[PDB]
Amino acid sequence: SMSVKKPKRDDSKDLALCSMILTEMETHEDAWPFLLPVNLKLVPGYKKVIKKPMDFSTIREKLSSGQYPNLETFALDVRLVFDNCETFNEDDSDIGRAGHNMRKYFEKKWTDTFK
Repeated sequence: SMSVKKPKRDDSKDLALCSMILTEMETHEDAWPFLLPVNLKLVPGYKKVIKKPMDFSTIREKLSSGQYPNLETFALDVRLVFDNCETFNEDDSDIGRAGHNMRKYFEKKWTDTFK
C-alpha cells in the first residue's frame, strides 16, 4: 500500500528472455500454423468466430516495439494463440495437435525460465 512495498523482483532480463522463448517457438517444427496471421479473406468463419486473432509474427512485432508492459501480458498473447487454435480446430487434426504440442512446449519453457 502507500509507502509499503514488497521486495523488488528483478525484471531487467525479462525482454531478452521472452525474445529467446519466442525464437524457440518460431523455430519449432510444429509452429507453421501460427507463424503469420490467419488470412481473414480466405478462411471462412475466422473473422466472426475468433474475436482476438493472434500469431507469432504479431507477438514478435509487439515485443520489438515496446507494446508489452510486462512478462504477463506477453504470456497472455502466447496463450491466446493456442486458445484460438482450440476454438477453431478439432483436437484430432494436424493443426489441433500442433496447437496442443506448442502450448506444452511453451508452458515448460515459461516455468523453467521464470518460476
